[PDB]
Amino acid sequence: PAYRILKPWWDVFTDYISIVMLMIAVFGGTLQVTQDKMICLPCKWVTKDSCNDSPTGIKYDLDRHQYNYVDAVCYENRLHWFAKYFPYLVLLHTLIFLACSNFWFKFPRTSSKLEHFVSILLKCFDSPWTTRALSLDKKEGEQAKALFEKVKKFRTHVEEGDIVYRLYMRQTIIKVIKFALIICYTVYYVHNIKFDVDCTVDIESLTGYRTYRCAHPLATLFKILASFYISLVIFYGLICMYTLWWMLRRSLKKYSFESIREESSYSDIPDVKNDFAFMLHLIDQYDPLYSKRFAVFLSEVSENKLRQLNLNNEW
Amino acid sequence: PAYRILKPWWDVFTDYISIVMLMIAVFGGTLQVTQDKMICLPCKWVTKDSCNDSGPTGIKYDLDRHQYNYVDAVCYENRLHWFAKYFPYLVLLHTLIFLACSNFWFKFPRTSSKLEHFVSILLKCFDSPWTTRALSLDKKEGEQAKALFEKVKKFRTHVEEGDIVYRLYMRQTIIKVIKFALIICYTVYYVHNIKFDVDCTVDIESLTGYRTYRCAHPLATLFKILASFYISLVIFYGLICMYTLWWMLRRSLKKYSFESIREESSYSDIPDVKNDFAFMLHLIDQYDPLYSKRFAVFLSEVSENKLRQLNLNNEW
Amino acid sequence: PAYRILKPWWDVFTDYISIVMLMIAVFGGTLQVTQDKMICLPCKWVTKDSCNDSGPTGIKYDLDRHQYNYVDAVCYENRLHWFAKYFPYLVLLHTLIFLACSNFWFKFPRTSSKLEHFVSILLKCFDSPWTTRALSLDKKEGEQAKALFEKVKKFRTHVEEGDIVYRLYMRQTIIKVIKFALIICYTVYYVHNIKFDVDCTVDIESLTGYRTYRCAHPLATLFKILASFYISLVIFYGLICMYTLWWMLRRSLKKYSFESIREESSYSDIPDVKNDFAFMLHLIDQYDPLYSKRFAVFLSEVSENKLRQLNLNNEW
Amino acid sequence: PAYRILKPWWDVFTDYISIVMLMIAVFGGTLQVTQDKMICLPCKWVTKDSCNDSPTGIKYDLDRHQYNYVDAVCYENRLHWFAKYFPYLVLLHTLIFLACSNFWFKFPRTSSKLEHFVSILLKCFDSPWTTRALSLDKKEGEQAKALFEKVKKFRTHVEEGDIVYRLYMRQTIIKVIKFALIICYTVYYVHNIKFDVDCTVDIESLTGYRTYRCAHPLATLFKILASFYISLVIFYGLICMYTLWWMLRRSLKKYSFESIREESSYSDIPDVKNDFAFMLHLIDQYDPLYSKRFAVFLSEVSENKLRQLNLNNEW
Amino acid sequence: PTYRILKPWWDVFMDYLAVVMLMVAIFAGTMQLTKDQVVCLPVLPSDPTGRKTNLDFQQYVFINQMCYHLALPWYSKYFPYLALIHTIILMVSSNFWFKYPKTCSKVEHFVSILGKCFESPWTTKALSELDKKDGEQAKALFEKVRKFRAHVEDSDLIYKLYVVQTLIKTAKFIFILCYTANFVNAISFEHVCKPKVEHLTGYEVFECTHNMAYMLKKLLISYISIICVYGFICLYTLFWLFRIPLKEYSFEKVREESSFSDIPDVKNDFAFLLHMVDQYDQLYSKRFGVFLSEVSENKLREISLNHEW
Amino acid sequence: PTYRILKPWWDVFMDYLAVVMLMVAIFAGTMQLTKDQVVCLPVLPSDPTGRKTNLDFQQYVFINQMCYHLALPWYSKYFPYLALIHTIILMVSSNFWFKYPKTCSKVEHFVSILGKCFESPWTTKALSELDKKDGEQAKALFEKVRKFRAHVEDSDLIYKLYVVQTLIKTAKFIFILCYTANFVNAISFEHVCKPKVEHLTGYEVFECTHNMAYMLKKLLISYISIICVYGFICLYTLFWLFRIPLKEYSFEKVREESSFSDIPDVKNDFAFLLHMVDQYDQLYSKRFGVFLSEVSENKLREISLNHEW
Ligand SMILES: CCCCCCCC/C=C\CCCCCCCC(=O)OC[C@H](COP(=O)(O)OCCN)OC(=O)CCCCCCC/C=C\CCCCCCCC
Ligand SMILES: CCCCCCCC/C=C\CCCCCCCC(=O)OC[C@H](COP(=O)(O)OCCN)OC(=O)CCCCCCC/C=C\CCCCCCCC
Repeated sequence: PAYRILKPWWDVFTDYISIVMLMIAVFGGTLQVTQDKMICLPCKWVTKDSCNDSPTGIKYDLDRHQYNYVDAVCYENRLHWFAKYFPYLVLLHTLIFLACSNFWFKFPRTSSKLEHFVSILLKCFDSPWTTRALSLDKKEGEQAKALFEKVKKFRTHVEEGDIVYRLYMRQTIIKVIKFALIICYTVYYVHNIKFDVDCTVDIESLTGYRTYRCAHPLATLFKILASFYISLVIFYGLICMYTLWWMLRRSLKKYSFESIREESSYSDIPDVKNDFAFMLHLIDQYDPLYSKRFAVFLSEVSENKLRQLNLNNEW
Repeated sequence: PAYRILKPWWDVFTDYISIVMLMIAVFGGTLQVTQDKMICLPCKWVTKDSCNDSGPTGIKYDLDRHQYNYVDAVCYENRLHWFAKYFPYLVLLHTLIFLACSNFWFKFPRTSSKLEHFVSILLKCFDSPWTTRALSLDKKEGEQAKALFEKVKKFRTHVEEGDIVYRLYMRQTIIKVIKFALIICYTVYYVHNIKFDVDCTVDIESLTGYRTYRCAHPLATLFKILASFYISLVIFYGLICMYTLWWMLRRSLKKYSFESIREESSYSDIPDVKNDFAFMLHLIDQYDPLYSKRFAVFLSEVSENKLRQLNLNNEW
Repeated sequence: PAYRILKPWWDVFTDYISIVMLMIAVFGGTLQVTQDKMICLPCKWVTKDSCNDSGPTGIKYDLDRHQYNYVDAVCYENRLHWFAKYFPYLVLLHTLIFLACSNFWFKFPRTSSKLEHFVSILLKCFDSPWTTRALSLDKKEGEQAKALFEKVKKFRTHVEEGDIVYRLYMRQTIIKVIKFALIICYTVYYVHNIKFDVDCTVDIESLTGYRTYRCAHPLATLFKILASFYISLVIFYGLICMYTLWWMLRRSLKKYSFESIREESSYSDIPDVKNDFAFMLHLIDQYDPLYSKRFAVFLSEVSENKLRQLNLNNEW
Repeated sequence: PAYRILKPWWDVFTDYISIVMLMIAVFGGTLQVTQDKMICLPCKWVTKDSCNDSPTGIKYDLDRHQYNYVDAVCYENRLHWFAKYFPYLVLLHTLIFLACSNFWFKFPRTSSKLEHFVSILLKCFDSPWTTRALSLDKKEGEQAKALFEKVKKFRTHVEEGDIVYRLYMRQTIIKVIKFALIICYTVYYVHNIKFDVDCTVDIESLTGYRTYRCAHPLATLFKILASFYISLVIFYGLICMYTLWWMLRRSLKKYSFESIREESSYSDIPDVKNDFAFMLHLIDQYDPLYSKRFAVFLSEVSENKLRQLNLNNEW
Repeated sequence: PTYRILKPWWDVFMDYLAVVMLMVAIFAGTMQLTKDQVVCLPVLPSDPTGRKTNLDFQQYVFINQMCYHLALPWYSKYFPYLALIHTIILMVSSNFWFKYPKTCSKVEHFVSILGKCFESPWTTKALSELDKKDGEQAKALFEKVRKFRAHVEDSDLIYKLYVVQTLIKTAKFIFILCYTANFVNAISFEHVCKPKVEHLTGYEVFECTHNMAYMLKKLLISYISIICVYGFICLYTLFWLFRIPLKEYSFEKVREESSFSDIPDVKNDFAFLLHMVDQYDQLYSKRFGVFLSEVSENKLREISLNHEW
Repeated sequence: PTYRILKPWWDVFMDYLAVVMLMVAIFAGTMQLTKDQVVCLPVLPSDPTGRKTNLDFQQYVFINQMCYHLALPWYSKYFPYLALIHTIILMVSSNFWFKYPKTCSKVEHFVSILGKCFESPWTTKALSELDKKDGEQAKALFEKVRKFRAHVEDSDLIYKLYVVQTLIKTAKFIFILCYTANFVNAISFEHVCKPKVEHLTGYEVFECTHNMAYMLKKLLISYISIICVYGFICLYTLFWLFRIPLKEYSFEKVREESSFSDIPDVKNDFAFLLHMVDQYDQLYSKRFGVFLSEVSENKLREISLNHEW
């Protein structure tokens, strides 16, 4: 909807990377449910610990259901949990990332404040009074007066609280911590997705063989998906660290109109504090035109000129 | 839509937790329908009620393919625990119960009509320029403000007499918390039954020839993981419901005081509402205090007198 | 929506080719997930690295079902070329890259804001009655035309400084053409490995008993047909992108001249815009010159002087 | 949207026929992926060139994977390419037909011209001046004057070009040529969809038998779908040839308002040329009422009456 | 379509129960098309070892199919389709009273005029104790209300249709429950098959297990519980219908609460619609009661005359 | 597109029956592509034990496929496709009236003018028997409506198209009922197959069972029943509505009720379209009759002049 002005370019990049990660998670989960299995053949030479390598085919005298049981047991026991539960962990991480990125859009206080800010900015951007000031009917004058009063009420309501900036900082910190944990544990457990796995499950009382040599058909495809997910996680973490550095390099709780007041015709716009400053910084990251046009309603000289024009068209 | 003002942060968190639990239930049900089976092999050496475990060569059982299928089906339907077979259906039923308890007061007309009327009146009062003028006009604005004042008075004299919405919300919270208690009892008690290897003694020796079989459940670990995740989600849901009930029972929600508003504003004659109106105002304050502060103008008699004075001024 | 004026015929053709290649990638990926296997039979008479060929009765290999499945899986993983296995994934990645390079300037805010501002202003100028009057009044129409003139002047002096949109479009075109070059190299070079029959020597003799197997790839011919179709579509895409690059490099798109319009119309004082404005006007010319001719009214000073004269005439 | 008035009945019929062909292509492709295979039994009596005819069951001593390999090989080598690739060819033909039918709706020059023509027709159809003339506020009069000026600009802009008529003629020619090629190659290659195929693939070193007798399961259903598609292509080609005959029977680049000028009191409407004439012919094919209403704005006498009524209501 | 005003709480409960029953029937049918099969083994004549039945795989498949189509009872394999038919019938009956074009037009006109009267400031002005345009709109709405009263009160189509609908629902519930209670314990996991195929395989008596037996039984139990709740709701609806005579509506409470007592007695389908609205919300009923008063007509005429004179 | 006004109740019922039939055909085709197969076993020559047929599994699959092609009749395997084709034909015959642009323009124009011919306050005023500006606005509407009346009173395209469509529907119903009733008992669960593949398997005569045999029979019975209901509705419609020609709709009951008795006798497709709305809602017909009366038009102009005195 109208929240797209609050999302900077890095937020859009993170959202698209999360969409691609969700697609990867869905594809991997579909593969896991559908065609993930093992194909195990018993090893008749067990001189060493693992399978020993030493024309007619070898006869194992095993039924089809004995093979199915061996596959199920060696898939349950002697297969690493990462290869079995890679897409589920990826899906959980994507859900966590989407919840953290869109947490302030569903928390009622911050969502209400952001909706009010977006509505007020949209009202001010389409106001002809701003266009006239940067460069007349009495109904337009009273509409501008009402919008100025609403802007004053919003300023005296929002400048007290500082919960939007705190919530955004907490979301960024949680996202970067989750990225660090993912980049550690996924990379450390990515070499265990092997195509050929040797299992020793001790089912000799049911089959007659001790060790089996299973093949994991989706091991290489899962390794490729894991590499792609690691690359996406690296990009996501780089973007999140860029956002954290952008927040921590300058005090975003204080916003100034110095360049704006030098460019514009008013040199009396005061510096704002707390969530208003952070929202104005986000709007600057989106487009400086919106903040440049919105700076008109924050100046007392603009109100004086507005009421002077109201008196002029009145008489 | 416009009902988001009626959902505080705990309501939104419970809704999202219920959505995630419903997704888990759907996934588990799909797995149970499609990928849930049981692979059974007979034990030729039996020493007790359960199966006895003791170049190499394979063991031949002289069983056909459909004899194996018959053994699998019988040991799956007879000697598999009921919790493993019916876990996602019970989870789906619990999620449906939670969603019904969340949306009952929105779907029951006796409370739905009052809630939607309150939402519409609050939205109209929040967008009224008369409130902005009073907190800091044309004849049309004045007559609209007077009509909205009369509508607010009628709504107050119609809704404050009844407390059906507060009672229904309290009943929904009680049902949700006791359902959470029952779930966190029975699911945790029956969480050990989801095991991999199960021994069956289904007594089909007259058809296959073997007495005891050892069966592997391929979806045992995934169902156990889903059960653990659902237990964690239900724990979070129950903690949020406990907090909501503690907030409801901490102070009388059927008596709202405008003391902060009448101290902040010049109007010191705002009446104190009760029953459903006080509870709805408390919910709005938990959502955002600006709506309650803006709506408090329509209750003070001083604001009504000023509106009448302005109407008389623009009438002549 | 309104952005269809920003997409010339080459952009529409590339979008449709991208959609076709995307659905080809989806179909190939569905086939790769579902049916892609490799039916392998051992060769009893081996005289070289590959398999050797040498009433009638069938050959008995003494291999179980799971030995055959293991041979299939191992010869599919090891001795099958990666291009045959991972063709639709590469096609999907290339289509996603092309779609990103096509929609990057629409999704990047630094150019999205400029593009939406230009589209809105051009649509308001195309529907402006003052253009119809000038190419051959109400006071409200006159003041709206004056406000739109001021808005056009502000947008021109704000967007005419930077050239981010033209630079981004040029970068996207360069990335797309070099991507096409790499694709048409590596796909053509690696298309001969998609063969029906492949001989494998995976060395599973200790598990099955045979050294070399011959495998049939059931989807080899269909993947080869899809690869040929994708090569043809990539060739068409590259020819279109080469024409786009030649059009961009033939004349400077940061210098727009109204010589034809000032020759046709009476207004012979239309200034020459530059940077993003000139590039967007050239895109409009490649879409339809009527929009540019209609917008040229708001840039001539004679039209503004006539508008001032009419405003003075209707002011008193 | 509003483009449906530009499509005559034959264009809508071609669209519906192409939709049915696309449904056939989807059905055939789903069958090809799901159920299409071969089932082959070797012939132990090969006295003749093909399988030869010669109680207890016959034992071939063939494993299951040998049977699967024989099925795959005789599905690859000795099965006709038309039976294997019928739905893909149908899908490609539907893509070509849909691209040719909707080419001018997406080509930017012709799309812009058609959108402008549709917008002007909508303006002239709802204009109260036409209702007044065929049987009044000053704002309506000045809007009618502005619409007259826009109609004159449209006439002096579009009549010069000839891109729409040329593009439509090229689309019709390409469609009928593609129909001719389909009706040739599909019919010539429809007899090879046989239920039973006698294959000889020379895999005796792997299986032990030279010739096999395979049975294509979906051969009857594919033949039925091929006959249905041939009938649909025949109807499509008849429609396209009717369209080509309608285009080439008379000069669509010249349009005459003789009947319209004799019907109404305005007898000074000039003949329009090129794309204007072609679009008006398309409108007449759709509904002559729109062109009858639009012919008012192309007459100088109507403009004179409009300004006379403007002077009348002015004084 | 904003038809929830005409639907009381029991109608909403019936709609939701019908949706749940439809979901259950669809899931059961999907299971029946997904993995509904029986596994049969022959009854062989009288260190453990397996019993060799000397039957091929396709002989086993033939036995399974033959015993599925002969030995398995009809209610154990056609229950989801019958449940789907029952849910479709209940959904059609629920939506039948506002889908017939005459009744649909009547209820649409009723909803339109009720929305006009609810949002009309003239009702608020009458309840409290203007403008010429407001007076003209009020006169037009009064004329529309009079025309609707003259157009609807003569017929009794809507009330009879609703009575037929609820009677059909109750009869269908009774029949479904009676015919279903006989087939609860009859569904069993094990079965004995005598398909007379001894000339093809060599065995006369087979023992079969239906794979979708216990799950189908649990779905049957849940469906029985939900349809019992639905029948209780339908019985309560019938009790409400037969409790107060809906053929006429007495405005004694409305005329006593309001300051205008010239409110006629609305009868027939208009009275039925007013009763349904009152069961939904009494505010619209009060609006219609104060908009049916002749004293309000006299007040509106006097206000219009004062505006003109 | 607000075409429910054009459609009477029997047309809506037939459309819903066609939708149900299309759903049944799609379900039958899904089952045909899902698990439709035949299982065949050879008839072997003359302490029970299994009979070894000495046949491989692929030989069994070949026998099943060959007997599916040869032994199984065409109507037992290609029924859902024919049902789908018939449903599509019926739906097209129910929708071709507005698909054709030439008829579509006339239908859209009629609906557009019908919207104003009843919603106007002058319609209510004439029904009972407001400003002169409204009369001046309605003068142009009256002129346009009379122009349309002159334009469509000499055209018979819509009525002819509708009659052809419903005749096609009736003929299709007759053909479908005849062939379906002919092909009922031929479908059987068991089949005797003689595929003449003795040189490939060694057996000459096989016995086969069709897996989706009883289910397809039940779906055939359901389709026959729905076809019978659809045909009964269509035959009643042709016996009452179209047995009296609808090209003329000279207002007789309306001119009896209305004070403005001199209503023009509009004929042809305009009268047929008015008859459709009459079969949809008689209130629309009444307001049209009181509005479109020539005496009522003259009275409208006269009342505008009276207010403009
Ligand atoms: C409880 C809520 C309601 C649940 C309702 C569920 C309805 C399900 C209905 C129909 C399912 C029909 C499936 C197809 C027909 C049956 C085919 C069949 O028998 O397949 C069995 C076979 C079982 O595995 P095997 O091949 O035997 O190999 C493993 C052996 N241990 O099935 C398969 O292999 C294919 C499985 C296909 C279904 C896959 C479903 C995947 C679902 C979810 C993936 C993850 C999604 C994540 C979404 C995240 C969104 C944020
Ligand atoms: C990178 C791209 C990724 C694309 C998405 C990939 C994941 C897709 C998700 C789920 C699909 C999972 C598999 C199918 C579900 C059921 C489980 C299963 O195993 O099914 C197998 C089963 C096949 O059984 P077999 O006995 O192996 O067949 C004979 C082999 N000789 O699968 C199926 O029947 C379905 C396979 C096809 C699915 C649909 C494919 C597309 C359809 C038509 C293509 C042609 C027309 C295209 C028209 C396009 C118009 C715009």
